[PDB]
Amino acid sequence: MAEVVDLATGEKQVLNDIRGRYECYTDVGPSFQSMKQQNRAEILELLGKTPQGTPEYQLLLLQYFTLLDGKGVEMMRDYANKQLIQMG
Amino acid sequence: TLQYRGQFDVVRPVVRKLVSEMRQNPIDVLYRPKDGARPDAADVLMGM
Repeated sequence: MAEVVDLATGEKQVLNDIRGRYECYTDVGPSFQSMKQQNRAEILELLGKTPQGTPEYQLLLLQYFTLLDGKGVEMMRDYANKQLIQMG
Repeated sequence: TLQYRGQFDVVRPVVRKLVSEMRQNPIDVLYRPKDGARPDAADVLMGM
C-alpha cells in the first residue's frame, strides 16, 4: 500500500487547534444519553420504513452490532459482526 | 373537643391510585458502556 487518509491529531502544548473551526452548524433533536444510544435508535427508525429487501438485513445486523454487553447481546453481536465482515 | 368530627376523606383514593401506578412501573438503573468503551464494560458493574 502507498496511500492513506483520515488521521487524528494531538496538538501538543496546551490550548491549540486551527482557526478553521466552525464546520458544524447547530440543530436540535431528541436528547440522547450518549452516542451509541443515538446510533442505535437511528437504525430502528431506518427499519420499518424499509421493505424486507436486502438493505433491510444489513441494518438488522448493524443493529445487533450496536448492542451493548450481555450474554445474549455478545454472542449475537458477535455473529452480526462476523456476518457483516464476511458480507464484505 | 365536644362536637362531632367526621371523614368524607376523598384524597387517599387518588393517592393509592398514583402509588399503585408507580409500583408497577419499577424503573431501575442501567449503566450502558460508553461511546469509546468496549461493549462489555458495564456487566461487571451491574452484575453486582
